[PDB]
Amino acid sequence: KVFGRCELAAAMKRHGLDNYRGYSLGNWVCAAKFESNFNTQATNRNTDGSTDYGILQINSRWWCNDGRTPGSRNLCNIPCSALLSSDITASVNCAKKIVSDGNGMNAWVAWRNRCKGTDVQAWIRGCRL
Amino acid sequence: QVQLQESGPGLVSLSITCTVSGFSLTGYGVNWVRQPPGKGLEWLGMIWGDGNTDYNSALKSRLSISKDNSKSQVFLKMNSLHTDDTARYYCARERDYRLDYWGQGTTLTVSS
Amino acid sequence: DIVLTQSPASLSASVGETVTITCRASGNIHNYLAWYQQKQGKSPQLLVYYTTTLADGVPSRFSGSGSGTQYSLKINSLQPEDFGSYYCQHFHSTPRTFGGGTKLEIK
Repeated sequence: KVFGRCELAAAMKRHGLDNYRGYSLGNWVCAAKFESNFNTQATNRNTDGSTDYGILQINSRWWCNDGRTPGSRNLCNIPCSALLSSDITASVNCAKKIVSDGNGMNAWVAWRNRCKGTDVQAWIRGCRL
Repeated sequence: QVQLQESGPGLVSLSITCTVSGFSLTGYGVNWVRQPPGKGLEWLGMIWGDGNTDYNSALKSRLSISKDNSKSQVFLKMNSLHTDDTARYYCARERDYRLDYWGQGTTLTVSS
Repeated sequence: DIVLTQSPASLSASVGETVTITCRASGNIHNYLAWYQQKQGKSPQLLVYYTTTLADGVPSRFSGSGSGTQYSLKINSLQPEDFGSYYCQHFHSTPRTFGGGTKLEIK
């Protein structure tokens, strides 16, 4: 599924990401844009055995278990397969375990390189939420 | 160790410098705010981590903000100076829509 | 531009009293409102951001609230270090503006 930015912003807000750990809502919508282009089925394999899954590209070596990645830690304690639905719940649940403090969004390379330092609020203005 | 310090002309085109440390200008905005003696705060403008700039609408034609990421410096340039411009000028770091660290400010008096 | 109207301009209070400051925006600012405290001869310091979140180190006796176009800052049983000026500022798009300020003085 491909979310429109406003529809995604509303869902992320309902699931508690607005100002979660001090990060305003636009940061999360911006992260999804640059990580998965708002596609809940996005996938990306990296040089390392790792593969990122879902709207927020959750990593298979540290956060979710896909059972094909060497050194799997599964800190969110959940199958990656379970992170590719149209319902963003599981992905948000894991994202909240990943971000434990105010440096936490650095967990997403794209957020760090393409959202941080930009007007992330621009991804949500005019959205009804 | 986030720090910001303003440097300026004192009495006076004008340019004020904001020298920062403890963070990268590429990841944070820097806003310029002023306060005339005994008065309130007035927003002047800002430069985002990505270089985009936005300004006070009434003052937009006389203000220019720019920066040098490698030297950790931000600059406020004002033209057509007026006595109404006499005030303490502050630069302040913006972290995700709040100004979390501010300089001590620099006083400016328009040769009047 | 969105303008902020802050009231009252001054408040005379004694340690232990509770006071409230208001800030209403001419247009919806969607929770993007922060509060600053400024002591005589010092720079403003962040107190509250995104309407209700206390900045690090700020005592819990401070509380912020509001939504849409109307916001408030409340100080419960104020202390000596609380006297000074307070300003609200919005961050909904640009340009940003500040309220006119409020001076909290000893009664």
